[PDB]
Amino acid sequence: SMFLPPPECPVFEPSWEEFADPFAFIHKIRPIAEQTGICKVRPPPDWQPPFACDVDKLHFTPRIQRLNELEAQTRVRDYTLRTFGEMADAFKSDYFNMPVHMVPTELVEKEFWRLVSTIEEDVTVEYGADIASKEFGSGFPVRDIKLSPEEEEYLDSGWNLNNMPVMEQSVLAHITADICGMKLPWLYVGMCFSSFCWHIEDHWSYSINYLHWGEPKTWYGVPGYAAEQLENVMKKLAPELFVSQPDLLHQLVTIMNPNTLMTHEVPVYRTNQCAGEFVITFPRAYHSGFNQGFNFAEAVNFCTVDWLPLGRQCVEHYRLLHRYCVFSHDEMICKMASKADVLDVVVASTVQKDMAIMIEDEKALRETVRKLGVIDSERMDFELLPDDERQCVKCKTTCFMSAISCSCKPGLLVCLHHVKELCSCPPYKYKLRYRYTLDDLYPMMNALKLRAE
Ligand SMILES: O=C(O)/C=C/C(=O)O
Ligand SMILES: [Mn+2]
Ligand SMILES: [Mn+2]
Ligand SMILES: [Mn+2]
Ligand SMILES: [Mn+2]
Ligand SMILES: [Zn+2]
Repeated sequence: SMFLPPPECPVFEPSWEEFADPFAFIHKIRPIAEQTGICKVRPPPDWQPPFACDVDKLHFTPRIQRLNELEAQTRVRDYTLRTFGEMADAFKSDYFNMPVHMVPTELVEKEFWRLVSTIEEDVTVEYGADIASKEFGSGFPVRDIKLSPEEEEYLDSGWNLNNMPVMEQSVLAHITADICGMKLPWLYVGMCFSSFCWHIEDHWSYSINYLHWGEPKTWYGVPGYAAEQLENVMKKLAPELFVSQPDLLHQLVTIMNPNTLMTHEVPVYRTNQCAGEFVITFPRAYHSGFNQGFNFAEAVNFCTVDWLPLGRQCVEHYRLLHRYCVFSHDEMICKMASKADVLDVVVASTVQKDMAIMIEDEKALRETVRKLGVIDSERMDFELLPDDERQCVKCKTTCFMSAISCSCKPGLLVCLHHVKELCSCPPYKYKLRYRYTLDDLYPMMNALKLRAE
C-alpha cells in the first residue's frame, strides 16, 4: 500500500449550450470546482479543433528533470517534435518493458511516486515548456497562411486558448503594461514521468490547460482555501524552498507526494486529463502532476471578475512575503476605470467595488505618512517607469498609487507601508510621489458607476 490515489476531482460535460461561453460556464461550475481546486472539462463530442503541425519543423530545447521528491527545482540539446516523441516512446517502452501504449495509468502513477521517493534510482527525464512563438506556434488555429473552414469554426472559439485571455468577460485583457507571461499560451511537450511541481499561478489567477493529443496528463490539485495549510506542510518538510530569492526567475518549487499532504489533512484531488480534455485551476489552487507519456498541452492564465478581489488580496500577500509582482494590480484597476465607457457593465460594476477599497486604503495610507512628517508631494506617472525602477525597496511591491522618495537616496522608492525604510534623513526631506489626487480618483469611479448604473 505505497500510494493511495487521492479522490477524483470534478468532471464536467457541458452541453453545447453550456459550452458556448467559457466564462459563463466557469462561473457556473465555480461553487463546485473551487472546493477541489482543479476540475476537468470535456468539450461536447464534436468540438474537436484540428491539431496540425509539421513534426519536423518544430524544434525546441528541453528542460532536464531529475525526479526527486522534496528536491528544489526552479520554475523556469535540441529536439524536433518527432525526435522527442521517438525518445519519449523509447523511454517508456524500455522503462516498463511493455508496448508504450499498454502501461496502465494506475501503474505509471504508483511508479512515479515510488521512484521520486527512492534515492537509489536517479531517473532523469526531459520536458518541453515554452510560449507560443513563430518558432513555436499555438496548437490551436490562429488567423493569418490559409485555413480550412474546419479550422475557422475554431478560430474564434472561447476555448481557443489564444482568445481566452483577450475576451470581454476577462480582466487581463486591456492591460497594456503587458505580461506575455500571463497573456500568451504556453506549450508543454511531455514524456513519461516529466512533471510539474506544486505551484499556484502568478497573482492567484485561474489557468486553463488543454491536452491537444498524446497520453494523459495526471494532475493533483488543492482548493485555494487550503493553500496556506499546504504551505505550512511544505515549509515543515522542505524549508529551503521558502528561502526568499532575488526574482521570480528563482522561485523554488517541488515534487511532493499528495499522500503526504492527505496525512496532514490537506484536501487533494486527482484526475487523468486525456487528449481533448481541459483542466481548469481556480485562484490560489495548488497543483502539480506528471505526464503518462508523449503528449502535447497548451495552457494560459486568465482573470475573471470573480478574481479581482483575490487579485488585490494576492498583491497584499506578495508584499508581506517581499515577493515581486508581475504587474501592478492598482495600475490595472485604473486603466480599466479610464476606459469605463467601453467596459462590459458587470466588469465595470466589479472594478468600481475594487476601486472604492483601493481609494479608501490609499486615503488612510496618505494620512499616515503625513503624520510622519512627510509634507512635500509631487504627481508622478508611475506607469511610465520600468518595473525595476518602481519597486518598494523593502517589500519589492510594484508602486503605482504612490511611493515615498528622498533626495538623500536618489532613485529609491518605498511604498507607503515602508516610509521608515527609505533612508535615515528626516521625513521633511521625503517626498510623496503620487499618481492621482483623491480628487482625481472619485470621478474615475463615478465613470464606472455611470457605466454600470
Ligand atoms: O506541465 C504542464 O503541462 C502544465 C502545468 C500547469 O498547467 O501548471
Ligand atoms: Mn503510441
Ligand atoms: Mn530519486
Ligand atoms: Mn499551473
Ligand atoms: Mn514588513
Ligand atoms: Zn513596501
